[PDB]
Amino acid sequence: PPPLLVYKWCQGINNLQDVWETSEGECNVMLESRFEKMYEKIDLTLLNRLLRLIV
Amino acid sequence: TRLYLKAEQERQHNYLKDGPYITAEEAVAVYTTTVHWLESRRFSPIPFPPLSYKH
Amino acid sequence: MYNGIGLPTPRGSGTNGYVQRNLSLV
Amino acid sequence: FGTVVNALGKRVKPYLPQICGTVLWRLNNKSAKVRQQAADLISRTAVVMKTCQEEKLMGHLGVVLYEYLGEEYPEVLGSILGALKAIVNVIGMHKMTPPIKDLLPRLTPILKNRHEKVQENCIDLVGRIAD
Amino acid sequence: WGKGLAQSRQQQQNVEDAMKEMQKPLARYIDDEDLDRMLRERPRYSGPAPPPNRFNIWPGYRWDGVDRSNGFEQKRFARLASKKAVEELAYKWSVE
Amino acid sequence: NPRTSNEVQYDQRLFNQSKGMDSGFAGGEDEIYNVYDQAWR
Amino acid sequence: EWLDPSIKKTEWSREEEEKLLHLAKLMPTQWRTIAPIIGRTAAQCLEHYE
Amino acid sequence: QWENSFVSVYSKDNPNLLFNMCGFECRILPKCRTSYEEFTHKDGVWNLQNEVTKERTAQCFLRVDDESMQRFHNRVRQILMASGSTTFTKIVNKWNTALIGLMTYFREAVVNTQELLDLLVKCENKIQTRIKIGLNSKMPSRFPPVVFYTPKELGGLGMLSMGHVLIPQSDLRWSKQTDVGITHFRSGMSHEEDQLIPNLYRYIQPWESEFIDSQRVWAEYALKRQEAIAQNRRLTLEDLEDSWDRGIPRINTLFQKDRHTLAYDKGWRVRTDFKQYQVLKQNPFWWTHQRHDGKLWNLNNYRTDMIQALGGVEGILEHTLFKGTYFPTWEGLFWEKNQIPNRRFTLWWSPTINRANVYVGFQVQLDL
Amino acid sequence: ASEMAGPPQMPNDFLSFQDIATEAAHPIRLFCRYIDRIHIFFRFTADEARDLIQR
Amino acid sequence: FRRTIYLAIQSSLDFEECAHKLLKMEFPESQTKELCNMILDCCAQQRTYEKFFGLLAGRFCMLKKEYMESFEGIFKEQYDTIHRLETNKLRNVAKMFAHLLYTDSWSVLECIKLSEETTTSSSRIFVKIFFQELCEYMGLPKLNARLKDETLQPFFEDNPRNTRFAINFFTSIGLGGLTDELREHLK
Amino acid sequence: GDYDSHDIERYARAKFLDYTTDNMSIYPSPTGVLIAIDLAYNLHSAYGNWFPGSKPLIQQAMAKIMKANPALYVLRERIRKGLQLYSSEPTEP
Repeated sequence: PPPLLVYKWCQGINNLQDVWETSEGECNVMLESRFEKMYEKIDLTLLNRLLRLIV
Repeated sequence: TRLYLKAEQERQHNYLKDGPYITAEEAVAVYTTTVHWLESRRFSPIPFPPLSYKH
Repeated sequence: MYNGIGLPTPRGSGTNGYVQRNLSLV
Repeated sequence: FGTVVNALGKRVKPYLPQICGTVLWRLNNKSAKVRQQAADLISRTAVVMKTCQEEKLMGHLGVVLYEYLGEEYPEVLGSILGALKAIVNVIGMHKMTPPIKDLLPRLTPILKNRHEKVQENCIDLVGRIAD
Repeated sequence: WGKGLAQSRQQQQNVEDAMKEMQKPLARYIDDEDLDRMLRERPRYSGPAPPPNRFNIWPGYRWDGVDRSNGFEQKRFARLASKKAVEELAYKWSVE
Repeated sequence: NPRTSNEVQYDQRLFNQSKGMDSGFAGGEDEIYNVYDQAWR
Repeated sequence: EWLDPSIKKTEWSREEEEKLLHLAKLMPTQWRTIAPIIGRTAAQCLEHYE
Repeated sequence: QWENSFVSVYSKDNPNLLFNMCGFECRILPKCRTSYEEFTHKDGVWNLQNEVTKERTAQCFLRVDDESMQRFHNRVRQILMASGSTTFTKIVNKWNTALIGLMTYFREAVVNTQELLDLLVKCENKIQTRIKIGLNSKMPSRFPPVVFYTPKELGGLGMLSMGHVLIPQSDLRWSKQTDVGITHFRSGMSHEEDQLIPNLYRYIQPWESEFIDSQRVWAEYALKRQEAIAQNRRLTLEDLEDSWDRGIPRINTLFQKDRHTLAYDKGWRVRTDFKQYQVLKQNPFWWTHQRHDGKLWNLNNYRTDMIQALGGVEGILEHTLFKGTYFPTWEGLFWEKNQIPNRRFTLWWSPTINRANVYVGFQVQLDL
Repeated sequence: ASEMAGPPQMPNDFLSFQDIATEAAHPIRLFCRYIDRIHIFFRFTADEARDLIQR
Repeated sequence: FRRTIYLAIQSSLDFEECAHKLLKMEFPESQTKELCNMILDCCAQQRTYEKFFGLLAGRFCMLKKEYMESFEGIFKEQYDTIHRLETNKLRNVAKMFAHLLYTDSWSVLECIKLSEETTTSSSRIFVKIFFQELCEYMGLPKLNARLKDETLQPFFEDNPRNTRFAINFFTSIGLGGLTDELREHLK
Repeated sequence: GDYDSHDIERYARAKFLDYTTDNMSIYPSPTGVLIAIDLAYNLHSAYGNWFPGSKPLIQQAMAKIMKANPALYVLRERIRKGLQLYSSEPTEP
């Protein structure tokens, strides 16, 4: 379930190797975004060739 | 609703007039990349459901 | 003394605005 | 039950209040199961509840049953109308405790009721009174 | 022997129960029988497992060790369980 | 000949209790109620 | 789809076949886009393509 | 687009790491940075435990994101607006559904968001105020909470209520900056007497705990399979009676009768996400499905505790006509299993709705 | 990407890698995509960061 | 009193609010045993472990010196029901004392003993959990400290047999990294 | 009655003192009794003068009527119907 995903995400961060160590000047970056228009910009002609690779 | 469908009809008509925006070489890059991925992933294609399928 | 606490006015609030102090603080 | 009572004749008279007490209390219970059944019980016990000349009981069944005519469950309502029918065949027109002026127009709207038993008993009763 | 030697002993246990009454008129909690009571929580057949029996009886000593049945226990066992599901999903209906 | 199987797997009394599939509970309609699993009394 | 008198019911000329084949190779499987370009019904140009 | 995106950065200058996943606004403060005094708190604080060293290396704070609160608020507004006709019992169903929709999902994060608590309070007051409007009165003495909070088994509306709780308030000037704590409380809603009302949040198990419980329950379950294997005896119900309702998959869901069919269902969770486009109505429960995930809450207690807080059967019924019906007992009360039902709801509470003591009124004698 | 999904013979779970060296091998650390939304978590040594900043 | 406690606790979000609600009421103090007995029972009896009901018991201690005492007592009161309670609620407890003891509301332990002599298989599980929780916080090193200065005996000894039961039993729990010194002692 | 005042007795003694001490109400003798019955709560009480034998007779008579009088049964039944309450168990306890 989505909240459990949030938990996997947090402990996933905290389990990374030396994640919080700033000693040498390490820098962490969290980035969140959207694809903006994604559905609307899918091209049918391309989508056909892309599906031909699958099914 | 009416506005949105108007600007919609606009965008369809402009996509036909102005042609595909993905250009060409880009599209080839996409298709090729996907091909490499599915290659290294041993993905077998999904076939058509047979007449006799127990599920 | 409204010490920056409570609503400006309990008008839309759904409450009676009553602010008593935290009886268990420390 | 009906055969037992009609066979006992008026030897059954001391037992009525217990009967009909059970008949009303059951006449509530939980709806769809037992309403129709207690109703039919009244229907078949009509004549016995008549000839022994217990009039209070006819008041009871008359207006009490009169009240259920707003019941939304058809399979119940049908049995109710049937009971009313049987009560009409024992006590006469002008002696009806729910005077026909009350009853009949209260019956009139029910004819839309679709599901069967209602239409059956209803049209029957409208027939008895109309005749 | 006729009736049920197994049945008779169970009846016997009740007789012991009467004995409990004479000393234990109205027992509650910590009184000693309850104590040890909650302080633990003739060949008999060995092999495998014996399918569940409504009445939960282990098979005898030398029992063949094979299920020979019409399966009415399970299905009777399963069906009864199914009804319990039915009473609940019957209810779920009621609120609407 | 015993009738044997690998492992044990599970009993029966439970192995068929709750309905099946059924799916959640309507698109999520207001009219449904259904908050409580058992009756009051 | 069918009863509309503006719909063209007849054999396909050579030009319409050239145009239909070319376009169908241009935009695979899109019949409602092609059908107005050739001036025929989508179901009809489908049947003619097969 | 940079506009819709968001970025956070953790560096020797920035201790805190912020982000937003799904509906959750998450902050992460390590203990390797300046955590100063180490402390516990309400379950709104998650402890991030190193898998290797079994140590609590940081803390994640949860907060209910803005857009979520906005959606809930538009959902309440949907209940008020879209219903001018609909029955009063029906609206309370709408409220309850939306409210558990919020609470089962967010749980812990709700308690650390003051804005939510406010919004819930004012919104409860808006739907109850609307039901008031429904009859014609706004008079509080005419609508004591016993009418709204009685489980409709006894003829109330069965309203689930989270909004009688006290709302913590301290030092706006400092609370906009340093997270000072709680020096005051504001009264959320009225109580006729001192009294009480139970809150939903207390009867729902927090997400953290149900997670740990899930892991433990599954591991132990695999153990129950192994011991059963070595014993060759299959497992009964009782050895599973402990964990029966527990775990995120809700272990009992293995034993669903139709389980086969569901084993061949995949991607259900995303189809639920795209049902909003196929179907007009708005699903609050979109995130889960009881058939794959089981039922993740049991509110059965909330009803009992509700009746207790109102003074017991005799307490709630004391607001009704019940003593009028001359029924010997209420143990056998059984209900009728743009018309009357509304009109009936008034009689049942008519001793409470109409009162000899009111704020303002002109006492009128009915005709005859 | 292949590093994340790992070898198809022994695929990985949601967040984990075949080895630590696979974690330190690259700036991109955690990549979570929920429908059209992108959640990314980066680990940088000072040099890699400086290079990015300079570009 | 017992009913008012429940209603005040079921009403309040957070753990902070219930104490405020409870203290505010100014119910009679001596009962400050049974009340707390109430909280320990009320949630532990409650179906699954929840963080809230455990915190409440503790704060209620820091506010008045007695409340702490009231708790330690109630932990003693467990001995009688160490066997008796059914095998779920041990899952709530073990941790639930785990969270008073990680956060310092340790040596009160010592009263607890490891023997095949007298330990309830109940009690066995009870303590088992208690460590598999408290560990998961302190992380088995700070726990190394707390023990090493603890002088817990009935747990940690004579009785080379009971040193097999001890050490073995902490191989069973699985931690068994604080059983070293005792291993040496066996030798 | 209603929720606020369902108390029958204070009502009875009140109306008695008032009607007896008022000049508008007409009674042939100052000696009498007033019986109040609250329909809403099905309660009955009385306040007023007494004479030997009257108290037990009136107690018994009221206790009977409250179980008996057909009119009250018509009221009670109409309430049941308007409320659509129906009992679960036959024969009653």
